[PDB]
Amino acid sequence: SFNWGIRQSYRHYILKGAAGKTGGQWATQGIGFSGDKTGIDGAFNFTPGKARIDGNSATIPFPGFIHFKGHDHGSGVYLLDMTFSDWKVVTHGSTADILVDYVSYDSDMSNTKDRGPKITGDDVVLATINLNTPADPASGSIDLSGSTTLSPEGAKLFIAYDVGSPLDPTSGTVALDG
Ligand code: HEM
Repeated sequence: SFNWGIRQSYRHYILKGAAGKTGGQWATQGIGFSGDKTGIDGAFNFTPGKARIDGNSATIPFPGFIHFKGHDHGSGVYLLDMTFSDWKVVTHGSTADILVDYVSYDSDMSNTKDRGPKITGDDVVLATINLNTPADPASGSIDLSGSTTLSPEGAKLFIAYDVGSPLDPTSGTVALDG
């Protein structure tokens, strides 16, 4: 199991912040959750698929999606509507990239009637793990614990955060068999 809470302050925003006061929620398929929902130890739980090895680089898939919603301001439409699927982690020695397919919508955070334009991204790097131990695919297992920073492409997706902002730390050792 690979564990990551994306960002604690983002999960607090969806459930208790300005998104949470206007219909904020999340839903998952294939992915669990453990810990405090708006807390530091809270993390989504990703189950690995069959890994793919290219030398010293493992690409580990994790099936399922995470769907965040919020900001119903009475128009019948969720103005925040953010789906994260096709989770994969590609290791690059001492770092690992977290890859997603997203569907989201842009916003100026002012218009409470009109949903902004759809944005998608396929095989987009969302974050990079500075790994505690370097990833070796020849050992049969990869420890994914480490600290994370937000990518330039996820920073377009999350809007409010800077490029290279810290995200939630990761944990868990997964096997590569399936
Ligand atoms: C009309 C719609 C929206 C309004 C009025 C709005 C307003 C706000 C407000 C008041 C905050 C401050 C909350 C806080 O700091 O605790 C906030 C933060 C934030 N908003 Fe929005 N927002 C809207 C839509 C969106 C959308 C579509 C996104 C999608 C990317 C988004 C992403 C964020 C993020 C990431 C934060 C930072 C949360 C954190 O970690 O503390 N917002 N917004």
